[PDB]
Amino acid sequence: GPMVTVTYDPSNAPSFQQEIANAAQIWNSSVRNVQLRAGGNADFSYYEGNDSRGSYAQTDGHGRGYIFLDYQQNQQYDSTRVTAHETGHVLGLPDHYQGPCSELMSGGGPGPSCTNPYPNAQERSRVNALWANG
Amino acid sequence: GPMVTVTYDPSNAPSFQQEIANAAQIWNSSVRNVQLRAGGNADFSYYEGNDSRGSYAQTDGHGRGYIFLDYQQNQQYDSTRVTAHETGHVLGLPDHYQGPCSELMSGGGPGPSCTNPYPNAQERSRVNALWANG
Amino acid sequence: SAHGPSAMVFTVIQGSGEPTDTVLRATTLSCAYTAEGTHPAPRAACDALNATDGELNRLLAALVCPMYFDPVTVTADGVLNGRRVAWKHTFSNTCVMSANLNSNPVYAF
Amino acid sequence: SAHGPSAMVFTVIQGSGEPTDTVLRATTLSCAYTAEGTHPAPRAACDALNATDGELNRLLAAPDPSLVCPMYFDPVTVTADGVLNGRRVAWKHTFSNTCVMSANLNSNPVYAF
Ligand SMILES: [Zn+2]
Ligand SMILES: [Zn+2]
Repeated sequence: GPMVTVTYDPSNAPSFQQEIANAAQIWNSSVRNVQLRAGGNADFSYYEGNDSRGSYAQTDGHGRGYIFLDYQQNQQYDSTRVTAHETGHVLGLPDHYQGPCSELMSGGGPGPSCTNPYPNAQERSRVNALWANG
Repeated sequence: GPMVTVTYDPSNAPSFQQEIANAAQIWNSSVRNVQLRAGGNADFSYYEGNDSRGSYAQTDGHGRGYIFLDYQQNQQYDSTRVTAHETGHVLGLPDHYQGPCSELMSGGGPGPSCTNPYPNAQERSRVNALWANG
Repeated sequence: SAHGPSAMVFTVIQGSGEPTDTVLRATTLSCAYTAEGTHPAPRAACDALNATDGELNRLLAALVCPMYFDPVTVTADGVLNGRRVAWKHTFSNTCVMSANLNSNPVYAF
Repeated sequence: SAHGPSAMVFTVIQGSGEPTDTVLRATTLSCAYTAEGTHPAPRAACDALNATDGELNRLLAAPDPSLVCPMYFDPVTVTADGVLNGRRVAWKHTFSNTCVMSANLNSNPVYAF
C-alpha cells in the first residue's frame, strides 16, 4: 500500500481527460510509496489554455500546486509524455533537459520525436525515496 | 563629391576582409553625400568573434562606433548582406525587421535564404539626406 | 538617439508586481541582425520595441472601461540598445491595461 | 524547493554596473517543458539554473580553489533578471576583476555565453 494518496482535480482540463488518466496510471504502476487519485478538494489541479511558454507546473514538489497544459504544445509534442512529465514535478522530480528520451524528466529536451511517457529506474527510485515517510 | 568621408578600421576582423570590402563598395556606389575610407585612425571599427546574439552594431548612427561580426551567423546567413546591413546602421539607418529581402535594413527578418546586399532607393536617399548637412 | 542590440524579458503579473505575485505570462525577445526569442511574433515585437526610441513609457498610447479594482503590472528587463534597463507600470485593471497598450506587438504574447 | 517556469535575461557588464556601462555580452533563456532561448547551450544552462534552487548566489557556491587571481581592480558585473520558478527576480554581482569572475563562476553553464 502507499504511504500517501495524493488527490488531483482534472475538471479544469476537459480537453486532456485521457492524458491525465494515462499519467496517473503510468505513475501508480511505476511507484509504490505514493498513489494518485482523482477527486474534488484536491491537493493539486490541472488547467488548460494557451500560453506562449507552453505547458508547465507551479508546485512545492510534494503533491501541492497546479499543472497547466497548453493547446499548441500538446499538438506538437506527445500529450501523455507532457502530462506524465509535469505530474513528475508535483511528485518532486526536477527537470534534466540534457537527459535522453528514456528519461521522462528530460521533457522536451530530446525533441518532439520523443514519445516515451514512463519514468526510468532512477526516477522511480527518487520518487519512492521522497514519499517514503509521507 | 561627398560632404563627409568616414574612416573604418577592418584590422580586428581578418576573417571578413572580403565582405568588409564588398560592403564599402556597395555603399560608396549607392550614396554620394558620404564615402567610406579603407582605413587609418578610424571613426568606426569592425570586430569578429562569437556572440550568442550574433552580429550587431553599437553606433551613434553618424559614422562613429563599431560592428561585431559573429562566426556561426555568417556561415548560416550571407556574410556580405550581414556586413552591408550593419554598415547601414553606422550610416544612420534603423532596422525594419518586418521588411522584405529588397529592404537591406530588414536584416535577418526575411530569413537565411535572403542574399540581397544592396539598399533600395528609399534606404539610399535617407542615407544621402542624413549626410547632406551632417 | 543610440543604436545597439537588445535582449529582453517581458512579463504580465497578477497585482502590484510584488515578489510573491503570480506571473500571468512571460516571454523573451532578442533583436540584432535577426529578430528572435520565445515571442510569438519577434519581427513585429522588435520593430515595436525600437519605435519607443529607448523610452519604454512610449509603449502606452491612449472602448469605455468599467471601474473595478484588480491591479496588473507589465514589466520589461534586460538590454535595450546595448544598455541595461528595468521598467514596470501598474494598471488598476486589465481593461485599462488593454486600452493603454492598444495591441502593441511587444505585449502580444 | 518551489518549481515553476523560467524566462530570464543574463548579462555581463564592464564595470560596477552603472547605467552608462558597456554590456559586453547578453543572452536569453527559457525553461518550461522545453529548454530554449538565445543561449548557445540551453539544456545545460537550464539544468545549471535549476541547481541553484532559487538562490542565484549559489552560481558562486563552487569557485576555482587553485586559480590564483591578481588583487587589482577592473570591475565586472553579472546580472540575472526575469522569471525564475514562476516568480519575478533581479540579481547582480560585481567582481574585483575578470579573473575573480572566471574563478568564482568556474565555467557555470549559465554564463557560458
Ligand atoms: Zn540591424
Ligand atoms: Zn519539466
